[PDB]
Amino acid sequence: MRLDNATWGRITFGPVERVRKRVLLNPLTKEMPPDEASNVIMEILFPKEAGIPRESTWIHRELIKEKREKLKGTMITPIVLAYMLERELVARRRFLPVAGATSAEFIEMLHCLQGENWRQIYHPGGNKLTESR
Amino acid sequence: LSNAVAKMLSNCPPGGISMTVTGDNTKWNECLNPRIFLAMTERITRDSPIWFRDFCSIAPVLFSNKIARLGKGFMITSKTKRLKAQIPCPDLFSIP
Amino acid sequence: SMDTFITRNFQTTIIQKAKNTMAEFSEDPELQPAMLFNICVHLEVCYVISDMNFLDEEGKAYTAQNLRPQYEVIEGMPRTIAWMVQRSLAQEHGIETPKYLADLFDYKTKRFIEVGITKGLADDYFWKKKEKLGNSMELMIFSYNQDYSLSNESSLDEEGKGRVLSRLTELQAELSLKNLWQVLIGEEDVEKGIDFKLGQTISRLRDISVPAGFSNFEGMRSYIDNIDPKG
Amino acid sequence: KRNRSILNTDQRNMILEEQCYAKCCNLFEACFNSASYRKPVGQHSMLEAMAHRLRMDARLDYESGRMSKDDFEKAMAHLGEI
Amino acid sequence: DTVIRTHEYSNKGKQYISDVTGCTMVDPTNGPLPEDNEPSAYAQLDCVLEALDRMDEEHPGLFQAASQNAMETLMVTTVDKLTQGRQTFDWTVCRNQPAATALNTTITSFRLNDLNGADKGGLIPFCQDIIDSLDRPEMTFFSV
RNA sequence: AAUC
RNA sequence: UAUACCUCUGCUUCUGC
RNA sequence: AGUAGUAACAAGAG
Repeated sequence: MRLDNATWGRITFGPVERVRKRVLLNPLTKEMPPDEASNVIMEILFPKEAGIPRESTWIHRELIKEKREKLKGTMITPIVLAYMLERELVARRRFLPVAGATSAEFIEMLHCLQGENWRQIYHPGGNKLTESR
Repeated sequence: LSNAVAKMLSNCPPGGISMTVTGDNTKWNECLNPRIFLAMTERITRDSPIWFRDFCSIAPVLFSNKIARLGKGFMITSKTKRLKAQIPCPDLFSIP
Repeated sequence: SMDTFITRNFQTTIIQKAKNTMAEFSEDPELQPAMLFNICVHLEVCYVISDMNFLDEEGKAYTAQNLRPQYEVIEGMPRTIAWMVQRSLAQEHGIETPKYLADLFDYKTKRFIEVGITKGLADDYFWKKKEKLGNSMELMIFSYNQDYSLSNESSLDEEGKGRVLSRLTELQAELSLKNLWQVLIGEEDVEKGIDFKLGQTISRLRDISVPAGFSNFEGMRSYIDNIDPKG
Repeated sequence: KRNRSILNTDQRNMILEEQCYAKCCNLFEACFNSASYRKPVGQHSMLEAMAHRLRMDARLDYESGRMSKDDFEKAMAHLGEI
Repeated sequence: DTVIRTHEYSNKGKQYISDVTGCTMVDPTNGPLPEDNEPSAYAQLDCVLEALDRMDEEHPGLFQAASQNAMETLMVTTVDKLTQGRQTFDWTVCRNQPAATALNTTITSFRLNDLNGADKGGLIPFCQDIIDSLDRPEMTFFSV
């Protein structure tokens, strides 16, 4: 969706400083720590074995209700479903060379945005955040 | 490394010389004794409790008294007879 | 000691389940016999309530034949099993799960039950545990001097209420009979350290694994920890 | 496929030893579906956990209406043997 | 060749016989300093301690903090942590087996010699069983 | 106007 | 011995941090 | 033979 709806600009050849900095690789639905996301996942797929509830049980109640209603009719294995949640909840942060764009929806396209001797203008689709602006 | 280079570069005295030794060690594994590694842990755990000091001290104590097994052995042959046979590690000295 | 008293009075079902509960909390049964006794009583109080009560197919309580008790014992079982059962009930019956671990659950009432053991007053212990639970579990407090403070809609019937109070004081009388009541009343708490010490063989390996000019590991430990090498 | 060289060798005995564990672990996962995702915790016995899990699964399914009197009494008879 | 070379760099140190194993042991630490450019294993303890002392001065409060960090990790670390060690040497059968199996063979063999540290779930008791298993006079194990 |  | 012009096998006695 | 190169393969096993 972020590639199809997107639009491209001008290629431009010329030197580019690219700085090495930790960045989010893929944009998440709602960011959480490893335990919090896991506890949320547990509530979505395996409610009986979840164990002791935490505060996080209450905090994301809307997300759990949404995801349990969304992932209701599917026949696909739980272990797969839990993997796909983990991607759209737990954060993938690693070091990359960047210049101009830090946002995850750009970081995923980084390879086509900038090289050591060139620049490419890119406009991703969907919606963009207000704080990011 | 890139940031640590810039600092240790521009730190040098003006009107002086800064030289980079492109370095590498030899026999790295064969020279470092386990008893040094034992003495290292003790000084690192100085403040930590006596059980943990003893816990950390075991792995270097093992490596200090380790025994190395000698692979498969040695295959001996006769080209005239066209025969082969592995002499195993215990039978290394069961033959002239 | 209390160790001998629990062997004679209590069953092996209660002896093991208590010790297993102390193992999960990382506490030693032998170092704290009085602390085991609390859970030994607390677990036996729960069993006495459940042992007689059963439900029939129509959905009404009776006294015992059918393979479905009116109560469900949560205390005694391991944490991960108990919390599975606690959730399994609340999710099926359609109620919000308690934040703390409950002791019993009544199938006809569809409510959790929390049991407490107290030496002094029952009403004092009742309103103390009301602050934690609020109105999550229906409290059933009992004490050794025949003083009890139950919940507003208490499921504990008058027939069992006697049997509960019978064993309570009958135990307390048997404790003071061999001067065992003095140990429970006195203070008992020991600080749980991390258990790791070396054996005979490994120590001897550590003694030979020493630098040149050292008698043993004691000599190496002192050297590193004391002397200054500078220069 | 698995490397079948093990069939000719004396380590055949591990093949059954594996499939014995695999039978237990696959049954454990049928009782506990979160065993695939989450690492299960417990110093208690592996059978004990499975028994208690299946005990409530029966009792609740009867009371809810998912299990009949015919099937519940069969289930309660089996768990008694174990 | 590695065994020869390793002992070639230490042979001028202290040679002794281990009373535990009955093996030939060599010790170069706190030995005579080299008079050549050949690989010296004769590392002097005091110099290593002084090098560490300087590092403790240049990086203060690090040693005890890192010693805490690792200790607090140890408590949380389970027995299963050993399963991710690729091919490991199984002492029962004297073959390099999968770490998951090599562990399971070692846990089951320990149980026969009255060593159930793994059953507690923590690594610390399993490590306590390993140091105690040296003391057991006859170590029983399975063979099919 | 950065953390994790 | 014989079955065996058969049968099984192709990283599964070595491949780590 | 050859492949290879500090030691192997050029089938092994029941």
